[PDB]
Amino acid sequence: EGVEKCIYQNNQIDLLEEYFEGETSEHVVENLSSKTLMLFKDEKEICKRS
Amino acid sequence: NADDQLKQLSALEGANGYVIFNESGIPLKRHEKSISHEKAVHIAALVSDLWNVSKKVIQRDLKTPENDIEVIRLRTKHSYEYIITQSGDFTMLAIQLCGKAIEEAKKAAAAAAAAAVVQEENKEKEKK
Repeated sequence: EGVEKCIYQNNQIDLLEEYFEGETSEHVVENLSSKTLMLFKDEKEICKRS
Repeated sequence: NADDQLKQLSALEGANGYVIFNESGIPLKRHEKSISHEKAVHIAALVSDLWNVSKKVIQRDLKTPENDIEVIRLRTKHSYEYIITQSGDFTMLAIQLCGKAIEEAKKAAAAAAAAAVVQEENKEKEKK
């Protein structure tokens, strides 16, 4: 009877469950981005050269 | 009369097995699903060491006079639960599972039944 009483209290709610455990954010908006890595330019050329 | 309590313990949802221990440590009655006697001999030794250590520790280690542990519940990985209740000179261990565990057990039972049915069908085919 005492063992049965303990069984009923635990049965009502799991109490250890973690909502959305493990699964990550999944889709997450990403902004497209551009990063200049370096600039190459001629030095002291007459006028300018395209 | 005594037999009905074992049937009643099985009837309660989330209950896997029940083990009863004497003061000496002999296991009076254990569930059929769980191993009988070999598991009971191994479970009785562990619970007595735990129950005796906890009962002794509460009285002296916590420095509280006339304080006695009534129920010990150990929650482990998966669905295992092992409530321990001591009545008179007899202490018993009850193993119950969570809802998910119970569902898994039911699914396993269904699978076993399906396998048995398939075997029966195969036997019938062989007979034919």
